[PDB]
Amino acid sequence: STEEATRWADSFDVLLSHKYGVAAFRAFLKTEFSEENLEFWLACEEFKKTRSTAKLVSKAHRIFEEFVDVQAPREVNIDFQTREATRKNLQEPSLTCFDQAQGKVHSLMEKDSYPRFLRSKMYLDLL
Ligand SMILES: [Cl-]
Repeated sequence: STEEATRWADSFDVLLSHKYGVAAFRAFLKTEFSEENLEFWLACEEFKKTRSTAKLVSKAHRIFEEFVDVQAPREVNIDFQTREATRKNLQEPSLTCFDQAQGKVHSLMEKDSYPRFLRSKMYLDLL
């Protein structure tokens, strides 16, 4: 458990592979008002498990509308070109629809929030 918390510092992707790692990071992001980045990333991970093509289409539109589109309530601050590439992808949705956008939010978290998380009292109190 102390060992596991230490493991989260191996890399951002290692943190993300642990349910308690995700929960802890989620809580931290709420304190910096950026948890939408992780919510979007996790939604994309769930999206990639979709088998049904009808569900794929409806779920792609919901995720796009929530996080990516103009006026998204949980808009992620990815670059405008990636947003428009994503909008084009959504004209014929597939399992790769969000790859570029997910990649950008992953990078934002790995480079900005994750290093800050590892210096937080929230994390350090777990040893
Ligand atoms: Cl990714």
